[PDB]
Amino acid sequence: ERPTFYRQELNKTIWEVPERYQNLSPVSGAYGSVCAAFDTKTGHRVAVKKLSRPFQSIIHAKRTYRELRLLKHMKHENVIGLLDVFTPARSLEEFNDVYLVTHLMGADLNNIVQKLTDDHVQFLIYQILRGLKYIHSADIIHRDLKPSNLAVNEDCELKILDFGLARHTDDEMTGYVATRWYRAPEIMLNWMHYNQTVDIWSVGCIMAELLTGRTLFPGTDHIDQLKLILRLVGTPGAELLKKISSESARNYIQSLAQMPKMNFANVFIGANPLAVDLLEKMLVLDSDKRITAAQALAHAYFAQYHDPDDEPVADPYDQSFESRDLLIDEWKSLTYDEVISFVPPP
Ligand SMILES: NC(=S)c1cccs1
Ligand SMILES: [Cl-]
Ligand SMILES: [Cl-]
Ligand SMILES: [Cl-]
Ligand SMILES: [Cl-]
Ligand SMILES: [Cl-]
Ligand SMILES: [Cl-]
Ligand SMILES: [Mg+2]
Repeated sequence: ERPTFYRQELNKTIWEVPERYQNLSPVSGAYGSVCAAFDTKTGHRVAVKKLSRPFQSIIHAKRTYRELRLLKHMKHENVIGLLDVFTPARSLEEFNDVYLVTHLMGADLNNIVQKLTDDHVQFLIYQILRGLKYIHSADIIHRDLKPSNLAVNEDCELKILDFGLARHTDDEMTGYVATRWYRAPEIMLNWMHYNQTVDIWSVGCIMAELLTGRTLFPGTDHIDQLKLILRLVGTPGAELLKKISSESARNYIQSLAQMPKMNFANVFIGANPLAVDLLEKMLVLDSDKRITAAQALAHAYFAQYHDPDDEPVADPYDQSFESRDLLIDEWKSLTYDEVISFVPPP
């Protein structure tokens, strides 16, 4: 049966939500227009997001469908999942607003990055790689792993956030900005068609920062950041240069004086030698040669947490819709079907 809804004025608009959600209070806009609430059916504090103008254009309608498909698929301890999705509409004809419910995040990794022991670094990076093995097993690329997208609780337990939101703009990536400091060079500079290996570069940047307390590559712009990267890992050899499909980018790279890879034990002074070894296998310029998430879970650095019988993979994820061309009302009807078919977790 359909639940009873009630109305309240929040975040410049009228929110209409099922009675089970009580004590709504606005909560930053990085993940949308969000309120905290108490869910009386489950006893959890939750985040309720009301989508802004979900079906105003073809691009917005497809983005709404993409976010709902991604959140409905993710079922893993180290990844954000969907607790509920609802609309006050009683038919497709009156369908206009979409609301998403997730666990309420308290702190992200920025706040922690506290005096972190090496045991803390082992456990946090282990959980990121466990979640990433699951994400990559469904042929999803995260593209934006960074400390503000990692939720952490009091017991050091971690979840990965940021799925199905708007692609980052050119201006968001300009200058001295954390949204670019964790990006792999081949996607920062559009060297080539990228793949899931970009996410392992991001994990290496995060792990270095937990070990030192400092941003690894805090570039003041794209070019300054590339110079910091190449000083640490060395300039590319002929094998990688061949793979840079952009003739323009390949030509700029060759204008730079050649530099050897640095000694990571002298960069990360005093760190666990096993941590140094793992960083050298993540922060490889040629993405073909980076360690994978599944391979990294078996690295000796994680020996006290690794359990190959408790590192699950995902059900298959059909993303054929991504190459499909549809009208606004066809994306809207697809979204409506996914709202009404949702089944809550056990
Ligand atoms: N798309 C993401 S990650 C979220 C929606 C509502 C809360 S988080
Ligand atoms: Cl209810
Ligand atoms: Cl969750
Ligand atoms: Cl509606
Ligand atoms: Cl960040
Ligand atoms: Cl798949
Ligand atoms: Cl699917
Ligand atoms: Mg993002």
